[PDB]
Amino acid sequence: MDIDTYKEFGATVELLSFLPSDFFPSVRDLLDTASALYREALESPEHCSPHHTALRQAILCWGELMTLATWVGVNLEDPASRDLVVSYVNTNMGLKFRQLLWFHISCLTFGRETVIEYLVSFGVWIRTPPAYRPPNAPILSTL
Amino acid sequence: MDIDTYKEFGATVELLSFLPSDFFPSVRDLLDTASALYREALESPEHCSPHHTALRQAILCWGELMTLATWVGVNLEDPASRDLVVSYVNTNMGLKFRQLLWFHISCLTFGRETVIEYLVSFGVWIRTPPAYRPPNAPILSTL
Amino acid sequence: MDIDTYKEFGATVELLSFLPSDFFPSVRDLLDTASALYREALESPEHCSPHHTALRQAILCWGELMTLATWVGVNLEDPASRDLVVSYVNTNMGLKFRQLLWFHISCLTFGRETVIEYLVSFGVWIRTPPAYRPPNAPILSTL
Amino acid sequence: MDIDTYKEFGATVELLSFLPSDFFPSVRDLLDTASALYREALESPEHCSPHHTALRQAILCWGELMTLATWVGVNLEDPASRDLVVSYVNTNMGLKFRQLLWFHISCLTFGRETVIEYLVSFGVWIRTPPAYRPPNAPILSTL
Ligand SMILES: COCCOCCOCCOc1ccc(C(C)(C)CC(C)(C)C)cc1
Ligand SMILES: COCCOCCOCCOc1ccc(C(C)(C)CC(C)(C)C)cc1
Ligand SMILES: COCCOCCOCCOc1ccc(C(C)(C)CC(C)(C)C)cc1
Ligand SMILES: COCCOCCOCCOc1ccc(C(C)(C)CC(C)(C)C)cc1
Repeated sequence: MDIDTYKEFGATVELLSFLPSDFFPSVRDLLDTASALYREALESPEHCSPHHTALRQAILCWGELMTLATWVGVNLEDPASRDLVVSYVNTNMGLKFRQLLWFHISCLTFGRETVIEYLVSFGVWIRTPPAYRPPNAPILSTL
Repeated sequence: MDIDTYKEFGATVELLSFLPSDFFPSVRDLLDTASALYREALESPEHCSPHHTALRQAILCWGELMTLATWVGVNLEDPASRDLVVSYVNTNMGLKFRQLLWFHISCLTFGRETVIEYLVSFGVWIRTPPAYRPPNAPILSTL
Repeated sequence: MDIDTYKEFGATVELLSFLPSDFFPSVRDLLDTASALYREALESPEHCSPHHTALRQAILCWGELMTLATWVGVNLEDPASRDLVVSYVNTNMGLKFRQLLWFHISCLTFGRETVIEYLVSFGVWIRTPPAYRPPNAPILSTL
Repeated sequence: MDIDTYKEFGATVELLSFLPSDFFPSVRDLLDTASALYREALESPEHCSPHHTALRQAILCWGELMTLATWVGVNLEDPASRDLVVSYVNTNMGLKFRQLLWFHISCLTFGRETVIEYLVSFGVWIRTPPAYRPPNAPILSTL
């Protein structure tokens, strides 16, 4: 159906395509962040925000993927295929999951405008080669 | 996070357990309906509704699962494990995907109130013993 | 019953496990700090603050646990069981005790707002990658 | 440090020594009384009273000591030392726990004035030799 996860929020896969893989914390770290910061709201019966909605749905998807991984580890006889499926799930799907968790948590924290400006500036920085860009990337922080 | 995907909309996993698993249409049929009725609103850059948001996220998760299934069919050589994984994905995960797609499409089309009343009425129907269970099961309609 | 030591102050065990366990100072350091800064108020006959009340109760519980440890050392003869009990007490009970002492001392000193924001920021920091977080760890300061 | 559990409220360990140790009910009975009368206030996120603030901490200390007792029963293999530890806990630390529970539940149910007057009157009654001691001891009541 050609749907973009972030077009509804004012971003675009081509905008977050620049952030590397080493930019996103682990899935456990991002889930702990989401819990400690917005658990009372995600477990709430209210439409608190589209970010909350999408974040709930993504957490449910990841839970079902973990269920799949456990089922595989328990029900597959071939260790090669089992490990291959589990590694695919974790690495590749969690890359997208981390991307989405980061986007939504960071937006809820800072602001849509702030996050999009950070994305533009980080793209400017990461497109520039090292010989002509500063060595320290831009930084989004509450400190 | 103990999150319920229907609590922000007014239902629960216990109110939708009134409906059996063989009740929900196919993922093919539900995606056909979703396209035909809300393609231009799901592809839109707007929080048209929390239902639209959740439905976008669910469709994206299902697309990622289909990608996983194709990747499995390609890479995994063990036919037993390949078929096991594909069948688990489809049957199990698509069961929940059908529940979610049904809930959101039906709500968008008819009303949260109508869908909850339909759930309680279908519970009445399916609990009624067959000797007094009418054959004309409840059904959602606009007419 | 289901009582949380912190939800009357505006925190949570989840929000204090958001920081590492190797972050919290030793029980002796925290007791020295408590003495130095608030001895006259903890020994005072006044509800100076809920923080003072909770800190009094915690210090008394830790004193009773140390009494238990000495009683074990002098009565129990099996060195295995003796050392095992003392180690359990110290490690496990002191983790919680020093989390609580840290929370309450730091609150009395800086502010509930400051301490909660510090928890959030330090967790996000220690979870963020180095190349994209500030390089210096956060720290509370009255200076 | 030298902290008194009761001078913050208007009593002392000496004013409570008028009551014998045989006087205090079981920890089970006092926790039942608490769960009956102030459960929804001890489980609340509010500084309802210093009495609640202290009773929460005491209940948590007791829970941790019960956890220690179970951990000992499991991880120890010298029943002599195991029983020594459990008995010491339940008797020695239980006496203080039930003193504190009595004091707080009473000052919450009746009041500081009533409880202190009761302590003084019971001291009179119990210092009075038996030959001149009425049987109608002072008994806290709202009737
Ligand atoms: C195997 O299923 C048994 C019945 O499960 C019903 C449980 O009720 C909650 C299910 O709700 C959902 C629906 C969809 C989903 C997501 C969005 C994760 C989609 C999926 C199943 C395609 C991964 C998660 C939970
Ligand atoms: C393999 O990594 C590629 C990097 O990402 C490229 C762009 O991907 C777009 C991200 O889109 C999605 C799609 C689905 C999801 C959900 C929420 C369904 C979660 C997932 C990945 C666990 C299935 C998240 C982001
Ligand atoms: C063995 O009993 C001797 C009687 O001693 C009573 C006077 O000592 C002070 C009592 O005050 C208390 C009350 C409670 C406590 C805490 C809160 C630490 C609870 C406990 C006893 C469960 C560890 C500590 C001291
Ligand atoms: C190994 O410990 C794990 C860390 O657990 C952190 C969460 O702890 C939940 C209980 O919290 C507390 C905190 C303090 C306390 C007091 C103050 C009573 C002191 C103690 C730990 C000496 C009993 C009791 C329970």
